[PDB]
Amino acid sequence: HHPCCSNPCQNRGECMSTGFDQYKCDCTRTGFYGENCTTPEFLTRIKLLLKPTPNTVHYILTHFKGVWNIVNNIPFLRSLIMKYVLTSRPYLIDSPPTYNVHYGYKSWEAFSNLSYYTRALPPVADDCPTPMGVKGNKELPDSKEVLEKVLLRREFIPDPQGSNMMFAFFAQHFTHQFFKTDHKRGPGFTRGLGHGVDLNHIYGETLDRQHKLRLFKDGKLKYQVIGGEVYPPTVKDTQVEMIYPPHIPENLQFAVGQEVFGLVPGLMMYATIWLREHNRVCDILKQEHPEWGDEQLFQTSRLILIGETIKIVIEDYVQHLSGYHFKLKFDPELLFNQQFQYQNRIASEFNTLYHWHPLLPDTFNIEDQEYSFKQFLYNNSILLEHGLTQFVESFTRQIAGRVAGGRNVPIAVQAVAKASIDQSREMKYQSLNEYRKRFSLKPYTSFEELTGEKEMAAELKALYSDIDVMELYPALLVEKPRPDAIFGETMVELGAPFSLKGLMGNPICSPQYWKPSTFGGEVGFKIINTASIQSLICNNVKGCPFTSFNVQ
Amino acid sequence: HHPCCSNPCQNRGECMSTGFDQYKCDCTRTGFYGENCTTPEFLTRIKLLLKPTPNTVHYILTHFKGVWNIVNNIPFLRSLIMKYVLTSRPYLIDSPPTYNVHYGYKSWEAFSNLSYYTRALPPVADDCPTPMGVKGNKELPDSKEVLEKVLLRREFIPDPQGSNMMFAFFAQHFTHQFFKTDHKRGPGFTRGLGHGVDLNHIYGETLDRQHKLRLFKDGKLKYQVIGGEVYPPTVKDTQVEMIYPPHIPENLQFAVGQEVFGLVPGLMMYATIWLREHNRVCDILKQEHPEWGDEQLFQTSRLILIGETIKIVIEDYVQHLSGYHFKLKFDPELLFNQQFQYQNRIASEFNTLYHWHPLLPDTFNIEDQEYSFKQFLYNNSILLEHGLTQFVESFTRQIAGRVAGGRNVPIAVQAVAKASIDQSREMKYQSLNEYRKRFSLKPYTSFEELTGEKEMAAELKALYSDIDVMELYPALLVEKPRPDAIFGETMVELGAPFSLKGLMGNPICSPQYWKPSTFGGEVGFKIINTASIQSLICNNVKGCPFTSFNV
Ligand code: COH
Ligand code: COH
Ligand SMILES: *[C@@H]1O[C@H](CO)[C@@H](O[C@@H]2O[C@H](CO)[C@@H](O)[C@H](O)[C@H]2NC(C)=O)[C@H](O)[C@H]1NC(C)=O
Ligand SMILES: *[C@@H]1O[C@H](CO)[C@@H](O[C@@H]2O[C@H](CO)[C@@H](O)[C@H](O)[C@H]2NC(C)=O)[C@H](O)[C@H]1NC(C)=O
Ligand SMILES: Cc1ccc(-c2cc(C(F)(F)F)nn2-c2ccc(S(N)(=O)=O)cc2)cc1
Ligand SMILES: Cc1ccc(-c2cc(C(F)(F)F)nn2-c2ccc(S(N)(=O)=O)cc2)cc1
Ligand SMILES: CCCCCCCCO[C@@H]1O[C@H](CO)[C@@H](O)[C@H](O)[C@H]1O
Ligand SMILES: *[C@@H]1O[C@H](CO)[C@@H](O)[C@H](O)[C@H]1NC(C)=O
Ligand SMILES: *[C@@H]1O[C@H](CO)[C@@H](O)[C@H](O)[C@H]1NC(C)=O
Ligand SMILES: *[C@@H]1O[C@H](CO)[C@@H](O)[C@H](O)[C@H]1NC(C)=O
Ligand SMILES: *[C@@H]1O[C@H](CO)[C@@H](O)[C@H](O)[C@H]1NC(C)=O
Repeated sequence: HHPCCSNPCQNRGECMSTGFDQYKCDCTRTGFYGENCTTPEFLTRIKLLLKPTPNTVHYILTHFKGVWNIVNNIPFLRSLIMKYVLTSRPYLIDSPPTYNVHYGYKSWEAFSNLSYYTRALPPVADDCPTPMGVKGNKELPDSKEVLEKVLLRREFIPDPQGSNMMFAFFAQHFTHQFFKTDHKRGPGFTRGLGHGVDLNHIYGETLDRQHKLRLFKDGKLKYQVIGGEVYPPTVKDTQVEMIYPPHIPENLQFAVGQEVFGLVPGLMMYATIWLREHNRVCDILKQEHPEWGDEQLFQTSRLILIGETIKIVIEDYVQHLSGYHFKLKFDPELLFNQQFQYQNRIASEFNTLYHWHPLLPDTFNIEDQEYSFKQFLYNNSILLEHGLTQFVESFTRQIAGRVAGGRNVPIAVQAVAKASIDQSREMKYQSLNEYRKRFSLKPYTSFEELTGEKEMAAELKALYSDIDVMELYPALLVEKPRPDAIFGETMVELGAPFSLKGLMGNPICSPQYWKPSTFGGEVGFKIINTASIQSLICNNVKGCPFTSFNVQ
Repeated sequence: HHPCCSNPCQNRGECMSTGFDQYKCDCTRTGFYGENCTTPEFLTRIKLLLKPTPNTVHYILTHFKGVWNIVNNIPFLRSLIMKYVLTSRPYLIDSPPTYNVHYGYKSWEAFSNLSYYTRALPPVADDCPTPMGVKGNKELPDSKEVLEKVLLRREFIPDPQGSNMMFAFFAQHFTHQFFKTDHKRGPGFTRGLGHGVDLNHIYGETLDRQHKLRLFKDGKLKYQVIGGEVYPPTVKDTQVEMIYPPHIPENLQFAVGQEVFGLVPGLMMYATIWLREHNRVCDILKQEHPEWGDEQLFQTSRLILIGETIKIVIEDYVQHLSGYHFKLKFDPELLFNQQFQYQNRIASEFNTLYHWHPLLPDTFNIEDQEYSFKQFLYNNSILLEHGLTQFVESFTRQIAGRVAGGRNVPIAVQAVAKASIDQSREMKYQSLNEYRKRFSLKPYTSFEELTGEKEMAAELKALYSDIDVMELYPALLVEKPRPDAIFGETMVELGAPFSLKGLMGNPICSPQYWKPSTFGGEVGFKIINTASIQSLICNNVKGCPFTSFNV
């Protein structure tokens, strides 16, 4: 079989077959050498001893609040610290991208073809003896068995950081613009050829879909008015293909950028908020530029809302996740004197780790009601009956589930959580400890080190035998959470660079784009640099209800 | 009308309307400020003082040959100068790209839609009173008159640098992988969504076309053997769509990556050569990796040829073009410690300046024959009759025409030259002087300064009335050439950044790609780093004839 099946090359060294049963490791710019790239250079040997562990870094960022209070209020220091945050993890991500599900080696097909999700690690070769390479049994444990033993939820576990439903639905809405998996081809393929924050879930992936959603007046998007309230247009009026069960009323079949946003009222909530924000920005720009035509009012507004989305995600969404005392800042200027590629390619592993099913509650508490999944699905009437204001007020108060720690996936979505395990095996992912080493983390030496607990670790060991063949996705959900946090180490050290890559890698963050003229002048620019999840809701939802990503 | 038709903002400042009759300049990171971004800051005054003119920089690289011969033999020193060359033009090209033919302002459509050629300068607004903005008459002079008076060829004017027909066809074959105008949409649209050196003119633009060209054994491409010589396969054999006149027999319809390479035997030459080179690399890779399957042999071979092409283009093609005594070097490691975007977007203006019609001869001299244009087109039988070796031997000694200097466009392609002017106007190009200011050059004050003579300059002033409304393309052909050189100043200062970005911006030049393992080991890596126009011909053409881009 393939001589690289055992994954011998360490420290980002690249493995290559030299014969039928011999290999060679490419230690180019790894900082190491030797047959397996395990012998470090002198300078490398220094960089290792002086490198702080991720847990050491996390402690500092979550403690000494009196010190960060000083820093956060010194713009020079804040920008300086943030400059480090954004330049810290420096080569963890291949850009331009490399492998994908069909190529364990670099090729032009893998680079050019935008339909593929890219891969941080190459897949396991087909003719490898065991699923994870050479270690482990001839077969991985039954996925259902793994699901029910350590993943499925017994009793609802709240998020100790206090994440609410405003957060959970934002995460689903925001990420499903670049996590558009194309099941017609397979789990390794995507429909989001933009590979990042292009707001295609609001405007549409194709130009043909966009023009059906547009009004072609003042740059706005088509809309309807129900009970004096602005809601998205219908499938019938725009002739936009959406995903709805046949038994859904015509006027409740809303049409938006993403075909699947009719699935959940919480998504339609955000789909409605952003539609209003777009038309709001149109109004502001038309006031500033009465000379502009419809097309320019539209395009400029889209770039503005893109900036808003990136602004909010960093300084609200990621800030809440981090739990840091340090105030994250969105300022593209901090990369202009740095080496950074203004491009991005969505990793399949970035998709996989973002399956935060445990975030979901058992019921959805709106006003005085508590709907179940069977009731909540495709019930756009709920959104209408209650209104956006009561949606915001209710979802700001309702707590969300904990992602890590194990056993918190709702039974309602068991078929989805299991599908994540199966498709991870279809795309032939490498093991948990292989992705830890890939992102400069110490491999787990025991299942009890992974979960920090004896019970699930016992069950996991009986299922997998070896810790070195533990799978990625279930490990992320059963991993020992950081102190009073929502994630474990692996979720963060892998997730942080992937997230910040698609955010800062956007063209509007480039020097030639990051100008007032790009966004219609100082007015449009100001909309972005002052945007927040609070202001978003305050400007578009009636009554301006208080909101946040935390229940407090 | 649009408040920015007059092009008020200077020094890379961006113009924005703030009403029906007013505008506003964005002077961000220009080094200037004021209403029109024209008042220089202090550090700029320092840098504008120290800045040497391109005319004198070109002088240095073309003189003191004895000293360059020394520098060319000091690795550390060759390397360091080539690094400067790659970085001497830090912010000339927008990357990620900005405007196109439909968007004179930044937008997500202009950025994401890869069907567009990008634009170095935004188009003139639709409601502008004069074709160039506010200057000049209501209409530009008839393109036919501009064509006949100062563009068409009387006496054939040969290239002083000694460019041969190997050069002329290489330039045509090489650039037509990223110059594929989608004429079903317009001149501002491209069919090459790769926007760079992807060698799709060999392997095909889409995956389907590629699989119809591949043999699926040993990673090789389909081929036929005619008289012991290897040639591309037929359209019948591959079902690959090719552009041929109806009177071309089924056996002479060669199928290659590019759909239009069949029309010119000079292109079908390199198409055959590069197809041979591909299968040669597969042979080598197969005995380096007898364990490898077909798919990896192909994909790895495509990367090496991409590397070869960039290697050959820089150190042979661009080298001969420049005329510099300094020996250029293809070394991606020179950009690792520098701010560089490993991405590219083909500019429309890059396409326009590359319309080197004057490079063409009056006849195509092969062995004992002098073929006219009418005889040469679609005549792949010429290729079979003489052979590759006679083709290389003959095209090596046949000289090419001078691009700049005026009056050198062959009569046989006058319609094409007229189309370059018509379409530039169709795409609403800005004037010559605007594109000069865009590239840190000084605007021409008179037509005599532009041409360096009196006769043609008098002709153009009768046509255009103002030097500030002189079009970009016809100027490139009549511009005063550098001393015994093929190009004028504008052709160089525009084309040099565009060419260097398209080559180095290739993902294989990125640090994670520039590894021996990417190309199948040290053997395949050396194939890239030792590639040349002579080795390409020697390894693939029978007899290994001597060739270059000169003599
Ligand atoms: C990040 C938060 C999040 C939440 C709250 C959430 C909540 C819910 C939810 C609530 C009622 C339902 C019915 C589903 C059900 C699904 N989810 Co999510 N999912 C989430 C993250 C994801 C991600 C990431 C994907 C993969 C995107 C893709 O492939 O299209 C996904 C995909 C899916 C799919 C596509 C099938 C597949 O093979 O991927 C279904 C069905 N889902 N999920
Ligand atoms: C650089 C060398 C070169 C050579 C030797 C050459 C030789 C020849 C030749 C016979 C040998 C003929 C019949 C033509 C004729 C044409 N050329 Co050129 N061309 C050249 C440079 C170019 C370039 C560059 C383009 C742009 C291709 C595009 O935009 O699709 C081009 C485009 C064309 C087109 C497309 C239509 C148009 O541009 O309006 C035609 C027709 N032509 N050319
Ligand atoms: C890139 O832009 C072109 C031109 O704007 C788009 O082509 C148009 O597509 C619409 C339908 O989507 C047709 O009705 C038009 O006739 C097309 N115009 C031309 C000139 O062909 C193209 O779809 C865009 N590409 C993407 C990926 O959105
Ligand atoms: C990207 O890759 C996919 C899969 O490798 C290509 O889709 C295949 O296309 C061929 C011919 O076009 C079909 O015969 C296959 O059935 C397709 N496979 C799948 C899974 O869809 C796709 O064409 C590639 N993209 C581009 C632009 O070439
Ligand atoms: C999917 C994902 C994963 C991590 C991040 C991220 C990014 C950052 C920052 F600051 F670097 F931008 N922190 N940060 C983060 C840090 C700590 C936690 S915690 N308290 O659960 O362990 C959670 C998130 C974002 C998205
Ligand atoms: C279309 C085009 C234009 C310029 C170049 C180019 C690039 C370079 C280099 F080396 F800097 F990269 N020089 N160089 C160049 C420089 C001078 C001349 S010359 N003797 O006609 O005036 C000719 C070419 C290449 C292609
Ligand atoms: C909660 C709905 C799914 C339950 C499936 C149970 C499958 C066996 O799961 C068992 O459940 C017990 C209690 O949680 C644990 O003590 C055991 O460790 C575990 O193996
Ligand atoms: C390299 O790894 C292999 C495992 O495949 C091991 O047998 C060998 O001893 C290692 N060699 C070195 C020098 O570490
Ligand atoms: C939600 O759907 C259920 C049945 O599908 C229905 O009884 C209920 O009225 C709906 N919610 C609202 C607010 O109408
Ligand atoms: C700017 O240019 C305009 C012409 O477009 C001119 O009228 C104006 O006086 C200029 N202003 C300055 C400060 O140079
Ligand atoms: C070229 O074509 C002409 C007809 O257009 C034909 O007579 C001639 O034989 C061809 N050249 C060769 C070498 O066959």
